[PDB]
Amino acid sequence: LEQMGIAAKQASYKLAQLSSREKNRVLEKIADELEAQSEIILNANAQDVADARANGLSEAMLDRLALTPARLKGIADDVRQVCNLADPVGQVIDGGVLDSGLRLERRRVPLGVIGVIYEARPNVTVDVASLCLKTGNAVILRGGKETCRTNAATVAVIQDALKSCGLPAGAVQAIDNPDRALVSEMLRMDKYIDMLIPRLHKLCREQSTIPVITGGIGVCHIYVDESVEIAEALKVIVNAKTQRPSTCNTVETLLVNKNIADSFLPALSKQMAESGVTLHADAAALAQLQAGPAKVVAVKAEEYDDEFLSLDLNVKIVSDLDDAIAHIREHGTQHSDAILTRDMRNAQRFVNEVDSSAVYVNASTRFTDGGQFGLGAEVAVSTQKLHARGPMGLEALTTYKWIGIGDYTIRA
Amino acid sequence: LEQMGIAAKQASYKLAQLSSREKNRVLEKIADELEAQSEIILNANAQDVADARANGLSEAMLDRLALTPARLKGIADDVRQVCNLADPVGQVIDGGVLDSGLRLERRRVPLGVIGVIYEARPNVTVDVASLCLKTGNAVILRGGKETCRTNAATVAVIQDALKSCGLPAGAVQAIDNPDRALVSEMLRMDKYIDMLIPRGGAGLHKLCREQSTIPVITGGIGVCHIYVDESVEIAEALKVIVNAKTQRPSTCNTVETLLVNKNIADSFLPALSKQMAESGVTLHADAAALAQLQAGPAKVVAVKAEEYDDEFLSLDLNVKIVSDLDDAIAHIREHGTQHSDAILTRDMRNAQRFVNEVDSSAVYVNASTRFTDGGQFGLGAEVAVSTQKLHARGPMGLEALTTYKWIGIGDYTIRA
Ligand SMILES: NC(=O)c1ccc[n+]([C@@H]2O[C@H](COP(=O)([O-])OP(=O)(O)OC[C@H]3O[C@@H](n4cnc5c(N)ncnc54)[C@H](OP(=O)(O)O)[C@@H]3O)[C@@H](O)[C@H]2O)c1
Repeated sequence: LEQMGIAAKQASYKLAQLSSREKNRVLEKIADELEAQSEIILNANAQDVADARANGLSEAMLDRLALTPARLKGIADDVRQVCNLADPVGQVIDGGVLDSGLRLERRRVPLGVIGVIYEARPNVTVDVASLCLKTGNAVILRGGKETCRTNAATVAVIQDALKSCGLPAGAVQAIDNPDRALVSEMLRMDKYIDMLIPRLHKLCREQSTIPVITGGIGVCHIYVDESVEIAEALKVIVNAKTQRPSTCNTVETLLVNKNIADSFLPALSKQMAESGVTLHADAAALAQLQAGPAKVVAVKAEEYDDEFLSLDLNVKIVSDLDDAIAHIREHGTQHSDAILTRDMRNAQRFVNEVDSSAVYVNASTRFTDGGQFGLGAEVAVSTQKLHARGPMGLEALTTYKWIGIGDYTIRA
Repeated sequence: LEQMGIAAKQASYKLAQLSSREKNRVLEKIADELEAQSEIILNANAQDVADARANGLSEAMLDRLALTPARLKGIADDVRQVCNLADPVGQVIDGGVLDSGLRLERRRVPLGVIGVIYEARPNVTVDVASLCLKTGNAVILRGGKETCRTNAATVAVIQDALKSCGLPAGAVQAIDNPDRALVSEMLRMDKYIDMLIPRGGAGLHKLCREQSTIPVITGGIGVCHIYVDESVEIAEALKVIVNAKTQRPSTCNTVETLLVNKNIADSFLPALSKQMAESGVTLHADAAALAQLQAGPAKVVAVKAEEYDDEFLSLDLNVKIVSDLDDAIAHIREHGTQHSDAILTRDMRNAQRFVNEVDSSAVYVNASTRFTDGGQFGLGAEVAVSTQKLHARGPMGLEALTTYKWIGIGDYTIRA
């Protein structure tokens, strides 16, 4: 795989000097060619879907790994959308004249070669390819074993487009082979790859030597204060849970203040049965919600630290804001945390004392997305504290360097 | 070390919840105490320098270890200047209003617990402690073998100041034992320290990166190349080179390879040989420049292959003749450590191309490579020079020790 890495390095060197207009024309060209050769992609997708169905995968997984012609049309659409974004490469961050007559400035530059790992997601292939092409970063894709044929066809089409536009063919590469030893090798190219996006986390945590920007699992907690409007809080909770539960930013643990719980829990159950989410409630929550129409069961200790990714929820009663903060600190994964309240001091304390990647006040937790934050598109959501945090846009894939201009200046 | 880490975390929470006035008070008291207790620090440093010289320490190494009253006043002034800096905690990076009506913004926050493993140097401890206190982080320091008594005195003074100010005693901690097993255990303890800063040579960096479970901002070694173009002033280039090399050769931002164009090599090489002979710099010249530098007064010797990829840390320089700007760029890319690179030229196009095509942490045009320092770059003080690409790069100031957090405010806003 050394040859592939050296090809990616050369491609990054060539791409770092490109112009914004050339990148936009390239993006439009690849979108056009993807639209043109839709039938070839669809045939491979149908074959892969038939193979997966023969393997016994569920209907939901089969739909997820499938691709309709409408889906590829949408892929062309968001590629064209990223074509219209603002290029952050070369932009000046800050600068000034020093005391010794030296003019300093900081300039944004491409991060180099980016290796991303995913599984059973066909659209993310084209999405990450376009996003790295816009920034001028050579990308190495880890296509899933399930959809190897579709990913191979897509990367072949993109490479054909790049050759048509004259760009080096090594800008975008993919490893179709599903061998785990190759995965370890990719996890152990420090000198070549400069940054890794794992979209599984434990494996790279143990083995990786390249700096890793993790995505991580997300258990988002919502705290309900004693003074709040019942109907609006219920609507916010329903939007946070009912709409697309499979997303990693959905709420999982709901914290209800002790004082308001007596009134909140009955209406919560009344709306909850209509929404139809199972309530893994605590002991006191069980006692209060037993009369409720919504189905409710006891909660186990390990359920608080794991995301259901389904129509399930956890109900816990806390004494006050300090108890909720302690619980969030102990069990939270630092992904998203929101508070519904009508007190200014409580909101200020919650904002100051919580160290999540995104804190909301009287808002849903479903806004932790690249599109909602106005970043155009995102590659992943980072829960670490280094480099980018939260949704990662274009500027998250660029580093900076210092440039100093003088006239034979010497330090004194 | 588990109790050390838990104390660090407990102190870090309160430090992140503190205000700017208290941190400024702590820093001012630290500076005043350091000025008051100069005699003990000076005596300890003198004893340590004498002991190290008794073990045949290098002159540059001794100079790095040596601390004068002027240097103590300088570190006190640096502490005060850091105290005068604006607090980067709570500052807003950007914000706006979304379509859905969600007022969004980004705010700076402390990183948490910071571990640092530095070389044998007395001032780096004070600067690291001051920066971590100003930023609201808790710091665990592991010093070198030589700086034992000076580091003990400095950490005692800092802890006394923290106790006097009423801040939690776990904010700043240091490990006295020079055993490397403790270093390995610090490396393996992840859930407690949030970021590790190693300062040293290749061996330490390799050791941590082999057994690291924490994010690491490598200090890295410095091989700084200076490229001389065809059209350039000989005297000014010689002065810049002399300033880059002669002044403090023990640093990590000192030029180690001199790239000379063929066209200018006819005239630049002789005069250079005269200049370095004044400074006693030994010239490790390539085969092409060996004939030209043979008649020069300065001592000249052939250069081995591995010399291009290692730091001399002495009064030595590598002289190589390159064909053009592209050859120099290729050589810098192949053998450079991405620390600092400078070009001396009188052509605009060459300077622009060199700035564009060189992906180093610092690029200079008609300037020395000795400017790659936290103080010179306008920052109050530096914790380390980062040669990596993730998070901070180049000198690391106050903003390099902070992360950010998104905050959104709305009136029960719902995503559609
Ligand atoms: N990048 C920067 O910002 C920066 C700044 C200053 C200096 N430097 C670099 O500093 C280097 C010279 O430093 P130095 O003279 O102190 O020598 P060094 O060998 O680079 O120092 C290594 C440091 O780590 C410790 N160490 C060494 N081997 C270790 C091991 N196997 N496991 C754990 N710890 C280990 C050393 O103390 P023990 O030997 O007692 O373990 C010392 O504190 C230069 O190459 C220069 O580039 C870089």
